[PDB]
Amino acid sequence: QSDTHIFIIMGASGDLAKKKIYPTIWWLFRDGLLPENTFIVGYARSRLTVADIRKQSEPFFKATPEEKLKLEDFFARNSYVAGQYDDAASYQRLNSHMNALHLGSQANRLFYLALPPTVYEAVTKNIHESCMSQIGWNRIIVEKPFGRDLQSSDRLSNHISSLFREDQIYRIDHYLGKEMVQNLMVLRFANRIFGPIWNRDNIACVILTFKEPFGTEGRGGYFDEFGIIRDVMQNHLLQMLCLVAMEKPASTNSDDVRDEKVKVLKCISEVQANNVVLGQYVGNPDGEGEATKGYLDDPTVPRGSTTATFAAVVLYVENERWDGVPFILRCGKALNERKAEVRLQFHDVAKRNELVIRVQLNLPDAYERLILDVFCGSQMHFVRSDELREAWRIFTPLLHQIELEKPKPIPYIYGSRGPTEADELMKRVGFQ
Amino acid sequence: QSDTHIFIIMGASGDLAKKKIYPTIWWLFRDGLLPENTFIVGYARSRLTVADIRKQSEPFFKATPEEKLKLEDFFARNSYVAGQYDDAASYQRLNSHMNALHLGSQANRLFYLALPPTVYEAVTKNIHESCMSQIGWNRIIVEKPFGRDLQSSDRLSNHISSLFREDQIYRIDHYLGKEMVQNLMVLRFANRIFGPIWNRDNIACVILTFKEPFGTEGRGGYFDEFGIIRDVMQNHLLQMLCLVAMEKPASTNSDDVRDEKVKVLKCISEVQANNVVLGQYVGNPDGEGEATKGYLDDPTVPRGSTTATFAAVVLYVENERWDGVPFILRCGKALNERKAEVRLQFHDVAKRNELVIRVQLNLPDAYERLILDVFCGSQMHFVRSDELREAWRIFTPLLHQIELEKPKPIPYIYGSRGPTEADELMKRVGFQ
Ligand SMILES: NC(=O)c1ccc[n+]([C@@H]2O[C@H](COP(=O)([O-])OP(=O)(O)OC[C@H]3O[C@@H](n4cnc5c(N)ncnc54)[C@H](OP(=O)(O)O)[C@@H]3O)[C@@H](O)[C@H]2O)c1
Ligand SMILES: NC(=O)c1ccc[n+]([C@@H]2O[C@H](COP(=O)([O-])OP(=O)(O)OC[C@H]3O[C@@H](n4cnc5c(N)ncnc54)[C@H](OP(=O)(O)O)[C@@H]3O)[C@@H](O)[C@H]2O)c1
Repeated sequence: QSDTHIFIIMGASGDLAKKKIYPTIWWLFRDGLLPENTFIVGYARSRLTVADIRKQSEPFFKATPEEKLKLEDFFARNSYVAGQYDDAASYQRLNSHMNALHLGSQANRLFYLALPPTVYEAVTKNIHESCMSQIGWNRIIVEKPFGRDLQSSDRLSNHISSLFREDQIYRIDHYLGKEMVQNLMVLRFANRIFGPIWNRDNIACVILTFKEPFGTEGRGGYFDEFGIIRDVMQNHLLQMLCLVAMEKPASTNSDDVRDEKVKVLKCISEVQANNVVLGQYVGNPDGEGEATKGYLDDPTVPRGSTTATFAAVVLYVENERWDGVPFILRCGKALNERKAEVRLQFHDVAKRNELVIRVQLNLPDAYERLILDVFCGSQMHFVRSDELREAWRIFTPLLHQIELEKPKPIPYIYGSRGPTEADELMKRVGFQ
Repeated sequence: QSDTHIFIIMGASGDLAKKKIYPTIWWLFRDGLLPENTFIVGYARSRLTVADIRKQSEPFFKATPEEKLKLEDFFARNSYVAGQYDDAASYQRLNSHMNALHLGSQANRLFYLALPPTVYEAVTKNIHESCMSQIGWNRIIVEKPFGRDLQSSDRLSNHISSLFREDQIYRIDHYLGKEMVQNLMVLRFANRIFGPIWNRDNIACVILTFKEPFGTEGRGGYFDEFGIIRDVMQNHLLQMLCLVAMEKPASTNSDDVRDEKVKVLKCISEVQANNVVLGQYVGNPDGEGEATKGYLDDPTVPRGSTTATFAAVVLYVENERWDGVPFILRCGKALNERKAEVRLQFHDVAKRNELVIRVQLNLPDAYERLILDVFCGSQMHFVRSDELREAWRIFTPLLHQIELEKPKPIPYIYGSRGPTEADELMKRVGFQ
């Protein structure tokens, strides 16, 4: 709405802030992609100075001796306010500090919640009553996990959206590769191109694959609280299912395409376990390196974890365009290849023919694109509240059943394609 | 029309007969793919016996000691009649010999003209008056070159079709790889699928590529009489252009799809040299093997040959479906890869996006499929007389101009992608 922007990093002392957030805003400022008049303000309980943040974060900056002038300018635009996350006086100090900056009373404010969502309820409250700009826009960036089921997500989201409009809520998701956004871009373009062809008349089966050849790598502890369905399927694979199956949007506005994605989701009924194959990866005896260790051989994984690191799930969009057309979401860690593709198999009328939309994967690198998008106000690659609600609805009964009965996942060897029962499922619903 | 078939190999003493024809009919008979009651009769001037043909041709049979019983049966069904190609008495001897075979008076007769087309006029005449079956069908297989320009091809074809109906004429073309027919099959299937999408509205440019990484390999002598346009472009690339651009056929009959191919061809006007880039390959100094030798370093190439071994040509289908959409035919010998693909570039509305139809290339192996097709009467992968006429019309003025002015082709290094002027042409008509 003007030229002056303030970038508040709530929880600036943390791991995401030090390893990713500060480096990428460095890279955007260095390449001249931030607005010219930008200030960066960190906020957390620990009593730090900008010197401390620089000391602990510049190792990740890829700072070269050529750049040490723009780097000094960048840190000149940096400040840090210490305070508690539910202390009114602390937010008063933060707000008045922002107001003291050059043109701060009327600058746009971008709050990025580098904080465990367990504190979100407090932060979003205090921001709402203490730190929002009266003239500039106010955009919050929330971070995963967007709850862990329909009920928890519903509670958190209903809280956040009772304080901010949907065009102020940016739910960012950026942990699956530097090309994460190009995926969705080319899928949208393919939907626009092949729209007339993507019917139940030509397509017999659609599959959506996310394979990674590496394991949890000494961090199975974190992953174990969530599982492969919450990690990849409920968020990303389901988004690209939407992009494939959606109708033509009314325009190219973010909210028209998001309307169409939500319409697609509202046609998918809840998945039962008979259409689900879960798997856990064991160590490769003959391989070397991390391939020798399995999932339970990760020290951070609790003994007896039935958490699935691989899942194959069958969903159905139930409308006139798609009916009985199976959408097979297959994903897993510690597999044979690093592939993220979408294959559509065609009704033979003559070996079955399929159209493959693959995203070659080894300027902005998806995360940088999302920050720039919140700066520009483009909400397209951010999940909407109703979209998120529908995703959780689709997957919550299954997740509850898994947590309740704890079915032992099928073992598969590190570097394999996964359980053969997943191939069994695909064949059972009709594939080849 | 019955169970008894006679396979007459006119010119059985030749190179195609010994190295390819006899081996593949061996392979079809061995795998039980020929009709149970089949006889093989060779015919040529040289006074041979079946023992001679076996001696000189079984090296190419891949004959294994397990198979030496079906092999003796196969050669038991073999006979050889010697005679002249314009001697009435010789064809009388051939015809009466066929009549003497078991059920020969009423067997289907399949004449395969393993002969330089310079004699075709005689052979097709005498067959027509001496050796056609009165009860069974009579199918002739003619061989390249189907003339060298519109006039010569027109003369030869008008002669052959004044003696045989079009459903008796099988113009076979089978020298570009064991997967030559799968190419056209998947292209037809793609036309059927993406029909509604393939418009001037979505497509900005279509390219059709035939690259080979090997040179002429000590046989530039033969190739030099024809050139890369007659060798690859006027026949194969143009056929697959037709398969891409055609309307939906009235049915799946061979003649309906061939009607649509001819309709496409009748919309392409003659190509002038300003849309043509010709190239000749020179030896790679730093490479090794045959890559050190160029085209003129082939001993069988006459000194000073301006024959092009690479060509990039732009054609336009002129109808409502395609208008100003450039079809770029690019092909050459001694290049960087062995690739045969069709790329369709799309109108961006956002780097340009293209749909790639590639044919993976390293049961029947295309040649075997064509022989089986003539046995079954499927004319689909054989060029029709009007289709051939249109191809020659499109390319004859350019070929005449090349033969008349002898433009020196652009040199390109063995293993290169070819002349940069071809990239210039593609860019000039709009590509990236
Ligand atoms: N794949 C994923 O889903 C994924 C990956 C990475 C990050 N994330 C999300 O990104 C966010 C960043 O977390 P992080 O891993 O970077 O670091 P973090 O250590 O979780 O949190 C950073 C800051 O949060 C404050 N904090 C942490 N736990 C707290 C608590 N129980 N009560 C109050 N304050 C607390 C501390 O600030 P002070 O002590 O200085 O006050 C700490 O420096 C989280 O929301 C996390 O879920 C998600
Ligand atoms: N890429 C291509 O375009 C390509 C590749 C291979 C073959 N072909 C075609 O396939 C056919 C087979 O030819 P080929 O290479 O296998 O062998 P060929 O040596 O050309 O001819 C085979 C037989 O033809 C007879 N013959 C040859 N020249 C003759 C002449 N001037 N007058 C009369 N009879 C003659 C001889 O029979 P006798 O002496 O025993 O009577 C000879 O054994 C030709 O039509 C050729 O164009 C095309």
